[PDB]
Amino acid sequence: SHMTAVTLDGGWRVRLVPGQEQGKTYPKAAAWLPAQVPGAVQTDLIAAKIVPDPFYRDNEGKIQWAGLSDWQYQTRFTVDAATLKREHVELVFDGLDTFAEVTLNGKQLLSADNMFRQWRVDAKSLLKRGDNLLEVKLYSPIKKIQPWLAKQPYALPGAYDSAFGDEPEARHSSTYVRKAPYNFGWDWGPRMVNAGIWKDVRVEAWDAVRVDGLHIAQQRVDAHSAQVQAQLDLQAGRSGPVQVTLDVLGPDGQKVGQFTQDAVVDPGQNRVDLAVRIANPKRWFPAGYGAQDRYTFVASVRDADGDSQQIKRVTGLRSVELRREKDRFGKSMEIVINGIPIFAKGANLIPLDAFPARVTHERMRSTLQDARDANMNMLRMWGGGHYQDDYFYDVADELGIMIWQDFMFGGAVPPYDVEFRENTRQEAIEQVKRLRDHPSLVLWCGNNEVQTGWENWGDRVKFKQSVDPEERTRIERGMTTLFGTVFREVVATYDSDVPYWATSPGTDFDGAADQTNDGDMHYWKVWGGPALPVTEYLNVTPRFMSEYGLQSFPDMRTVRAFAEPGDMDPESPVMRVHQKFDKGNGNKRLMLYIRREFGEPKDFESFVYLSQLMQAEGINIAASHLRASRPQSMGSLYWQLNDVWPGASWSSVDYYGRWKALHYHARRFYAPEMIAALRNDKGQTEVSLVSDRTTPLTARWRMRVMGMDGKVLSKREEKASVNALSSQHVGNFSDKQLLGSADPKRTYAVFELLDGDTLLSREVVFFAPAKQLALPAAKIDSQWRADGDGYALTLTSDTLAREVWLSFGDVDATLSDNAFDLLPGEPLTVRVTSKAALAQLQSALQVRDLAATLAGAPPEP
Amino acid sequence: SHMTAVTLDGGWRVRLVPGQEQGKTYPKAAAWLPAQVPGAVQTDLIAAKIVPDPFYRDNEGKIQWAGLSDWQYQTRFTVDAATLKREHVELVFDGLDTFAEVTLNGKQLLSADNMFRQWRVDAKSLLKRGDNLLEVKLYSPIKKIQPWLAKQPYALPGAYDSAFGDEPEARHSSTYVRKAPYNFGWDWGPRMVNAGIWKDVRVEAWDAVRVDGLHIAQQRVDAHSAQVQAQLDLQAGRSGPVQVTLDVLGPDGQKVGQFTQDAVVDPGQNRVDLAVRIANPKRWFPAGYGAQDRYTFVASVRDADGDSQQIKRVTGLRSVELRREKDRFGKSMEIVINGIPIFAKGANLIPLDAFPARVTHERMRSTLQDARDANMNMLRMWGGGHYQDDYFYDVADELGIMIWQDFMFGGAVPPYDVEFRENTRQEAIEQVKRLRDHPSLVLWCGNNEVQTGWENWGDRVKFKQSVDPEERTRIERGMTTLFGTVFREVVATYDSDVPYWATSPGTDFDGAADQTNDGDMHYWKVWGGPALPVTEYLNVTPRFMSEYGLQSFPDMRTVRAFAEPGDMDPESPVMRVHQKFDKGNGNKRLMLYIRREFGEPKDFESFVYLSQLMQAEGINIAASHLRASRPQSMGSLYWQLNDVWPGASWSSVDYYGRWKALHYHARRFYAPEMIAALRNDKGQTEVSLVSDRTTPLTARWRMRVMGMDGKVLSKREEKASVNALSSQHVGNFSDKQLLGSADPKRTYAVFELLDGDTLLSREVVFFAPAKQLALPAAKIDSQWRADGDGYALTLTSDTLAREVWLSFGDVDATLSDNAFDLLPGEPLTVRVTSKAALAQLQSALQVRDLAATLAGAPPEP
Ligand SMILES: OC[C@H]1O[C@@H](O)[C@@H](O)[C@@H](O)[C@@H]1O
Ligand SMILES: OC[C@H]1O[C@@H](O)[C@@H](O)[C@@H](O)[C@@H]1O
Ligand SMILES: OC[C@H]1O[C@@H](O)[C@@H](O)[C@@H](O)[C@@H]1O
Repeated sequence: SHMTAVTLDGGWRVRLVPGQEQGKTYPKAAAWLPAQVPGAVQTDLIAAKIVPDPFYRDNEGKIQWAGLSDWQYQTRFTVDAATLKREHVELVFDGLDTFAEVTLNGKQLLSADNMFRQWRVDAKSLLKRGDNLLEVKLYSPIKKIQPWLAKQPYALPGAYDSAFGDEPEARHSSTYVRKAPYNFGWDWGPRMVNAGIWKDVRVEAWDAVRVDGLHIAQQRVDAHSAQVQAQLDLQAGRSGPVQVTLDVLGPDGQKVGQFTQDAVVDPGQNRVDLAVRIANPKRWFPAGYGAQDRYTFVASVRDADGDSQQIKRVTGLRSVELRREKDRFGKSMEIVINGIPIFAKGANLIPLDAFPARVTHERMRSTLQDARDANMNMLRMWGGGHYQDDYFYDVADELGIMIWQDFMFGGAVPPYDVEFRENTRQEAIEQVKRLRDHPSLVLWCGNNEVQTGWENWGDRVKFKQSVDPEERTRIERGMTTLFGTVFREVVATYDSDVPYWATSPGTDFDGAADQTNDGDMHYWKVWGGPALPVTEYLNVTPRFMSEYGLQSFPDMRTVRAFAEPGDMDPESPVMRVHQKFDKGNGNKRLMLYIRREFGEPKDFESFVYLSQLMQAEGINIAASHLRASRPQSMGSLYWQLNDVWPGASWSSVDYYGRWKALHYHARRFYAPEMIAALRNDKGQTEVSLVSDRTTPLTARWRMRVMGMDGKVLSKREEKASVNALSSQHVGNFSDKQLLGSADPKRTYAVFELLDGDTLLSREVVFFAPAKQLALPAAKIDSQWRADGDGYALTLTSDTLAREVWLSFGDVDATLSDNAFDLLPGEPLTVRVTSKAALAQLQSALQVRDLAATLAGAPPEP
Repeated sequence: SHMTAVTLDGGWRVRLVPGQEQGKTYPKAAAWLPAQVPGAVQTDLIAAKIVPDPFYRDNEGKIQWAGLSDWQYQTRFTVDAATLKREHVELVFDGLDTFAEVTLNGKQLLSADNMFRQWRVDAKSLLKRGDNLLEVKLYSPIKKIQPWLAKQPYALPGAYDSAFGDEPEARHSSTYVRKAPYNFGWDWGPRMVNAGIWKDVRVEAWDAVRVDGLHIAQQRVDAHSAQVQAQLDLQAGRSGPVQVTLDVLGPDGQKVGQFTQDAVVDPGQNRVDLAVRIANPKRWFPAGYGAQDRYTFVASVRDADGDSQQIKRVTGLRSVELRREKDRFGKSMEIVINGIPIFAKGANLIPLDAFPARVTHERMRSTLQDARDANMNMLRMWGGGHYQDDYFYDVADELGIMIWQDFMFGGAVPPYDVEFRENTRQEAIEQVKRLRDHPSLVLWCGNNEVQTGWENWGDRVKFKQSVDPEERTRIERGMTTLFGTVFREVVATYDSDVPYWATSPGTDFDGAADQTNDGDMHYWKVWGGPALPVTEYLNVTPRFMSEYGLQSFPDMRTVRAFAEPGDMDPESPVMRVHQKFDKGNGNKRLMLYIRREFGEPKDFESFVYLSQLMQAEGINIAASHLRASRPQSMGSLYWQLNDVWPGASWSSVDYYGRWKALHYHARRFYAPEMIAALRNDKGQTEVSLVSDRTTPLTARWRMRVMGMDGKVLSKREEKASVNALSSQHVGNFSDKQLLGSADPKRTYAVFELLDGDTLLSREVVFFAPAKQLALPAAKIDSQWRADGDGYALTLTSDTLAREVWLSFGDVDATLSDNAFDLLPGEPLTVRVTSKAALAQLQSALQVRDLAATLAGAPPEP
């Protein structure tokens, strides 16, 4: 009979395992309370109003006890006679976080110890007709591991200390458990050591054959043909004939062809492979390089009892090559898609929430749409988080956002015992199997920063030199095996047509990590470490930059969402709670960078804005430099894209999906055709024309040197033929070739790139820190007009207006552009999209600019 | 038209590359001399009488200059107009040893740097009609590498020093080149740093499609069914239709089924898979566990231009599992074939000649037949040699000799550069692809002794502690990547159904190497190191013993083959050359073990015989112990099986295929049903019954304690039901439960295992070293009788006669048994096979026994 699958998302309740100190302290949690599946006991507590929202003000501490406690889930469910007559009946847990003991009708069913693994167990023996009682006990990873850890000769160098002191310093349990690293707190997120059934639970029943998977293995793909192999993986309880039918539909939906294969399956696993050749394929390309065409593979399996079953895969035909060849700059690192070398433009992706089980499809999609809108073509799913929901990868496929997929290791030195290795191997197999058919997934990576940490971080270096050399060898061997062998083999076996990368940053264990002439780099000498000036970005040029960034505050709307009017000061206890860099004392670093460029902010609202400008302009410099240095560099992924929480971070989009100034800048410096004018610390401005086109660009570029009084000092226009997929230097100007005798504090330069009379890109360059400039007081005129859905807002400034920031108080609105420069007498129109009426928008409109913000600023302390 | 292939095995000639010092010194080599291909310039020189046979007496040194020289090969070959019309014309080199520069008609063709790789190159442009000149220059690996090595901060720990001083001590070039390690000399072989085109060269021409391989991929195999996939690999120059037919024949030649697959191929590589399911397969079993049944898969390809091509594979269906499970003794290591745990019985296989290109098919077959006849089921092809000829593996398949296949790394610490790694990777891919379809190949192993050397050998320990810790990490990472990742992936990708083993001995990088409770072991505390007594074998019991051994001299006939009557003294200049252990003082180690048991040999012939008895009895102890210890141990592979040259070694069969006493003993202690009676150094004799049967054994076993005067002291017989695949201890007897009051120097014990009225196995036990025994003067009678081809020779001794050795001077004859014990009045018949006449065999017959040999012995020094 038809394979049946019933989800158990009803009647769940949860309570503290009896006998714990937390039970006495929180008696409401000692009693049964409603529970959501999927969910977390933390959010169950919040929903039952037992604890306040941990995101709000300084409530974070008030929920910490939950992650130190043991929890007991319970649900009852009924199984009908047809289901119990079936030859196979199983319970499936897609996600247990993390140390779980499951009982069914009072006897043992399952032991689970990996947040990222699927657990299938034969339940038929233990099930009864009518009412069944399913219980799931979850144990605090901290409470379970710490007693063991305290007796060990050493604790492995881990991640972050507990700000609440419930784990010893430098003795982190997080290292020893397969659980999302960021749960234990990070320098942009709260400590939420979640416990929960955080994925679906199912009762599944089948008779002759269970279809366990379909994988469209791409053997070779080019313009002329695609040769693939549909691989059906079939679990059979008894030997017998099956017949497989395969329909292939193209991007439009028409049948591409039909294929059939008879086979005899035997008890256990069986693979039935069907070869498919697609002439002149409509291939899948990343964003900006074509369409995101996808084919649909539909397999039908009829078993020995005449029962038919369907399984579908929506996949994209594409070749992927990680090209590493020797050249002038050492050894390249290029993502090549369909024979096209793609300069990776994007950012690092972290979880969308501190509580991942409640993340909506809406937010998953808008996060990717954000990336697409800022002209990105790649996101790196950073290894300190969790593997995303299926739907996330679906939208990624659809939008053409390539995914650099870390396995979920975030920097901690892993233990080298076999059991941890084999536990992790099975995790890798299941995730690779689940995600491999997504065309957007173009690279697997073993971890984030483990090697570079081992080699470059003070604590790692001291540790590895403190232990006996033979113990050091055991530890290093464990890492090399896990990240060099185990993960590589899983990918080579199950997702063979995409490359693997031992560690980010690194050279795939060829040599040392974080090199400038081989592999990728995480550059944090700006912001972190010595905290060098942002112009130092111009002196660093790796073959691929996979991390770098600057911090900023979220939107004013987001600030008011977690803070009250009395809290509006970066040094307030509430703002410090929401600043997680450098043990809560992050503002000092943030203020270092703000003051450098803009001096001392007049008020809290100016502080937030200036913090965002600091971040935006700093990253603008680096990204433009990287792109302009092609083919020396071939990748820019800034830290970070998104937030898990309302608070200060390196994101360009905050927790509520609100664009910072950086994200608006990102669209520009990631634009397919871009002009880069970068003035370094020697007073030299290098101008480059960047084109990601696969065709030549017949361009013109202008250069105008302006007094801040409106007078033009010089005007220049030149022709340029930019090659496809390239960067061309068109000029290099000293300060004195530009200003001559003119005062650098009172002069600026405008750079424009054109195609015919269409302005493709523009950059405004200054010759002194903004705080020293004599910026003009701008009179900005604004006109409104309905335009389709929302409104067209036209801004016109009489003078130069730097970094114009539009906002509307608590009236929600999106803009097609923001944080832009207005040039004298040149009107700019931006699309306002809002549920609000025009009159409301007009009344609520606020127009901020750099000159007005700096005006009246107090001195630096 | 049909693919054509012309082998270039004719007109080859070779000479010193002009401009070398050797050209002046060896002018005969400066001028052209005939060259055989395949071959080596060394054997070319010998054939041209430029140097004498290096195997004979002490001539080894006279050919050393060849390995320090550069050589120029040349051959002419004709190409007709028809071959030049072809769409593709390529030259293929199956074996270049090693650093090769190839030119064709004076133009650059190929650079090669790996003895074990196949080189295919597009030659069509460079060819002309009529005579073509192919030139191959080969460069001495020593001459090429040493100048570079001399400038490096360190030399990697390698292999053996040069006895001729043409490489600095502990600075070996051999580590840095992919070349058979034993070529550079070993402790059982001469230094023959061969240069040569040592495998075939072909000109191949084809049009539409070239068949590049056929692989019968075994997906799952059991009693009920075998599911396989014939994988046809096709290189195409242009897109077009192909047609594939597959015929499958069962073990006698029956049609089991026929299959077809049409496809369109595209430029480059193409995969055509045909699924095949064989109901109730006749599976391949190793020797002693069933038949060696094989199926023949015959594939035919017809392309788009009407060209038909055929490829055949002879393969055996078998499941293979390396089972490692936790038990009382740690973690097991057992080879499981078709669900049957096989106790591995065998030895380590090394190259069959110092010049591998001249090895005959006959010698390949007799070596494996040697193994089969001595009741072995596995040979380990040791990593210091070379991957064998195809024919060797065919015979292995046929005879049921499992092959433990080392990759050809012999112990040296490899360099960690990418270039060496990728060169080695392609080597691994080609060798695995070449050998994977042989059912006898049941395990791949990364190397011999690299890890255990690094951890336990004094020089390695000092070296690794001598470099900066970061440099140590680089070297270790290179090893772990090469042996843990690269080889593993190659095996997992191309030969998925057989296990991989990082290093021998080791725990597959799970932990340290050479453990007693995990993985396999090379035990050399006996013979090597402290040179402990052979009874220490009874105190060492690893989960798998993959190396152990004792040295001995070859047959007297073989000795006379390399030495003259004046050379017959272990300390003579010739015999020292032929002793390669411990540089020049190997004789001291050998005499230590001989003197321990037998005192001082009276003459050279007694020395050879006693050296062989020492070896045979010593290995008997260990091998019997290991088998009797099941399931603690599950493997016995003694070092070594064979020789590369006439001389002293740890072999049981010498260079001319002549059995030592050890091989005759091997047949007995590897027998499927065996009785082990082992007396330890504490005066305790443990008796065990060993059965490799897959069915119960209803046995009786006897024990008799005898005076050397012939009187019986006691007689005992017991019933026993021995379980399948097991060992059963049936007794443990003190010296005093056996002898009571009797003098241990004048009494012995006989242990026998019977099934019904058939004697399966016997062991004779003594209670004191042989030199201290009062063995009786044996009068041994001999009777001859014709039977078909050879003769039946019946031996009858009036008293106990120990270790009787039959020989016939220089008259060649083989024996069905030798080196046996004769019991008083009990006749033994051995079959003599010889071309000789009866009268001459009778005249030439020499019969030696232990007592007569010890009689007249001089005192020890
Ligand atoms: O190592 C410093 C940076 O490294 C990244 O991988 C992230 O962990 C960031 O949150 C962090 O600021
Ligand atoms: O090949 C890598 C390098 O190391 C050794 O092999 C030497 O032969 C060098 O000539 C070579 O350049
Ligand atoms: O190292 C001692 C032994 O190790 C083995 O691997 C072989 O190389 C033997 O020739 C040698 O006697």
